[PDB]
Amino acid sequence: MTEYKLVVVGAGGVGKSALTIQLIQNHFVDEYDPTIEDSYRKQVVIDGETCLLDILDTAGQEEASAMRDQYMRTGEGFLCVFAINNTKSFEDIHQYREQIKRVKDSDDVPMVLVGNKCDLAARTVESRQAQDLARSYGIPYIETSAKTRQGVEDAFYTLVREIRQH
Amino acid sequence: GMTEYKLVVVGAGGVGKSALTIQLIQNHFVDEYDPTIEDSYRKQVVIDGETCLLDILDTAGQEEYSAMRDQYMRTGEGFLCVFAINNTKSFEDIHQYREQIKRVKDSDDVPMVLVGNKCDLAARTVESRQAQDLARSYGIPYIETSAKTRQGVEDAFYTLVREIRQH
Amino acid sequence: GQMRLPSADVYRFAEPDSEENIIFEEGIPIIKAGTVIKLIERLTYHMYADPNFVRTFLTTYRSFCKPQELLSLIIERFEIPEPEPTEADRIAIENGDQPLSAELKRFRKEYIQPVQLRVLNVCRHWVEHHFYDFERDAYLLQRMEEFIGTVRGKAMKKWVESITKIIQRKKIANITFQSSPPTVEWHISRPGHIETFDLLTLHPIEIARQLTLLESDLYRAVQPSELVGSVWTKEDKEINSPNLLKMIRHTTNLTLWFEKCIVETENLEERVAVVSRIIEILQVFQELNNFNGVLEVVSAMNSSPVYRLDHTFEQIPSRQKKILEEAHELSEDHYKKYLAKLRSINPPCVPFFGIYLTNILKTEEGNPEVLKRHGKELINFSKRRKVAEITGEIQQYQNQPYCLRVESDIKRFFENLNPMGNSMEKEFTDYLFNKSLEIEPRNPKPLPRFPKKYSYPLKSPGVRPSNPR
Ligand SMILES: Nc1nc2c(ncn2[C@@H]2O[C@H](COP(=O)(O)OP(=O)(O)NP(=O)(O)O)[C@@H](O)[C@H]2O)c(=O)[nH]1
Ligand SMILES: C[C@@H](Nc1nc(Nc2ccc(F)c(Cl)c2)nc2ccccc12)C1CC1
Ligand SMILES: [Mg+2]
Ligand code: NA
Repeated sequence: MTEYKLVVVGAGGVGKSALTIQLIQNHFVDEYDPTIEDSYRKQVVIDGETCLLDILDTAGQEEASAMRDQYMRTGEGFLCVFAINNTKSFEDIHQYREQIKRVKDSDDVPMVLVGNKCDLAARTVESRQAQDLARSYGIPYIETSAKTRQGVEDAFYTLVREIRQH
Repeated sequence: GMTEYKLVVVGAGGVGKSALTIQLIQNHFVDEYDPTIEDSYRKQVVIDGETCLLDILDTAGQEEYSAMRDQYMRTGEGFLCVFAINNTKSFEDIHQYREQIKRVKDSDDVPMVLVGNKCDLAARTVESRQAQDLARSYGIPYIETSAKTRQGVEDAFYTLVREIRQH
Repeated sequence: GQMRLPSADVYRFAEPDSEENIIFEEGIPIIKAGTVIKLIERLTYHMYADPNFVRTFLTTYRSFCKPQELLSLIIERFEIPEPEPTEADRIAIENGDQPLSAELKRFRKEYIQPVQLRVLNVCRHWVEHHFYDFERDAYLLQRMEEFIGTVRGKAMKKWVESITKIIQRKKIANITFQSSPPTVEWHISRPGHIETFDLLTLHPIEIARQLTLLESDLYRAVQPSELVGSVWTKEDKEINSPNLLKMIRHTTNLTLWFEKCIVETENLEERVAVVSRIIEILQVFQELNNFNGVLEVVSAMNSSPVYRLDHTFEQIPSRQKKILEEAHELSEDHYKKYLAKLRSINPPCVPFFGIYLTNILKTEEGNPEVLKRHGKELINFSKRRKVAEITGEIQQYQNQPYCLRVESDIKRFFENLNPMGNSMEKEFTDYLFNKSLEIEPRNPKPLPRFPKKYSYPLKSPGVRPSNPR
């Protein structure tokens, strides 16, 4: 069993915790309880290989913004999450991307761009704009809903594949 | 090469039974243990000048899975029947453990030893003479052990191996 | 330069590390032993977060610190004094200017705010995942509500208001799937006809499915509070470990029911059909990764009454002997193959709990509570980490639900199974063994013949599922 250290990052309220708990427990969390730092484990077979995912669920609130280096050092791959009905969260993505690159001193960190809350009709970030950003980073873009499960396994397991091929 | 003996520890739960094998298998002189470690229950020993390998099954903590006892016992060639010297009920349980072992092994003469275990400083309620009389009525040895000083621990296991060798 | 710290005289968590108060294992450090003050300092450390440590500590701390004392210590940790103005600040103020307060601002940003946030994260995890401390001590809950509800200042405000609400919700206290569950399967017994339900009349696929849902629910209900301190083995085990004991007693009852179904079928041909059906149920248990169910069957087949039925075993088809043999081999060599298989499958699964219980008990019995160093007694934290590695493995398999539909009548049938009736254990297991002797006597006694007891067809419908439109 190979162990993979995944970290979920992004602005406050975009659904990092709901995405993680949907993956772990198959349950959608309706409450908005701001995270400080949580961790989860999941044994799962991906492409015929059993592994153990360690998932770090991080704080999006700006009051915690000075405490990120410590978790970025440990992570192998990062889900960079924004909400497709929140343009500011999409603009915040590049700050996370650049901080991860600085901390890990690398241009080539496994990442996936995630546009969450795709169950909501009132979109303000178009798929094309996010896809353009993902291409500029060399990473895939996956739209998800923590509410319906759409794309959730695809997002996490794509990140595993990118750590595996790194 | 060398003979391997499959030994099984049986007896009431909650009264320190697991200390017997832990103290045997332990780094005798460092009080530390990881039971999850592959062969934390195998030990090469020299008994009367003959080297052998002890494989010890102690399912301590699974006592409530009473319908698994037959299966666990079936794996054994010799048995340590353990009670606590400050728990009369665990001593009264011994008769039924022995009867169950005889049925599982389909033999009236299964190698076994009676072990009286001192697991704390609470007052003894089973006197030596009571347990000696019980062991003699069964035709088996009696060994008393301390769960804290390692006294009697090697004697309990080596005596059982001699019972197997002399069966 | 490193930040200066409060004087250790006014703030106890600023004492320097030494071998008299903390010992590390040989890239965050791993603690082998320490004083409770040093453990709490590292639990809420300003340089890094340690979510594993938070779970380990909150799962195991009651063996070295009472809940009331833990709360006092983390409140003490939270209340960090701010440094005095520096010489440069002093000179600015003397000239009527605003000081830069560079060192004060850095100490707030890099010491106080991370430590305080990490104290709140301990409180949050304590309330969310270890709430039993507060259910069992109402005064402890009052103190936690009071502490959280009086934290001032806007940096912590979002988490203070959130934790307040989480506490109130916990005081008065839904699944979505990738696919639809398969259709419920029926054999001789038809829906609603609970009076005909039995081993051979329910569909073997649906027996395995409904027992798996029941055994999964029982597995998932066991909390760490039922395990730490080996409390399921002690005199108050019924009070402290009720979900664990309910789970084990279900497993014992099903094993005994399998045994009773076998030996009360006196006709040889019918008994062969009973044993074959139980092995088919075992096959579906294996397909479902219900290892508890697998071993319920293995235990029944290795019991004294069943194991000796050579005339029955001789007629079991070779492919079914192979299935049973493979399942039996999971337990051999101290569960070597079971452990490897559990670590390779794709959950959901139902683990066998017994190995976890033995390993927790032996870890607690085989390691000392304290380590003595330089005349001091340090809490042996490596021992608690080993226990929490086991409870963490247990919890990891508790997350994933089965995509199977409940059948309320079949569920109730297996919930109410009571093979022993009013009999005590010894009387009942002697009865089973005497039945075994009756139906297949010890050689050289001749094998008797017995009349059939089942009026319905014995042919199995098999264990491959069907799918109409
Ligand atoms: N409709 C919809 N709501 C969602 C989705 N994901 C999250 N939410 C909602 O958005 C809110 C915030 O979700 P949460 O998971 O707490 O977000 P977060 O990014 O972890 N916040 P923080 O950074 O403070 O920890 C919650 O009310 C949650 O139910 C989604 O996919 N669809
Ligand atoms: C694979 C199984 N092996 C064996 N089983 C049995 N007997 C038995 C088993 C199942 C039954 F249903 C009935 Cl009726 C009887 N006897 C044996 C005798 C010698 C060697 C192996 C034996 C073990 C899991 C039990
Ligand atoms: Mg969150
Ligand atoms: Na007594």
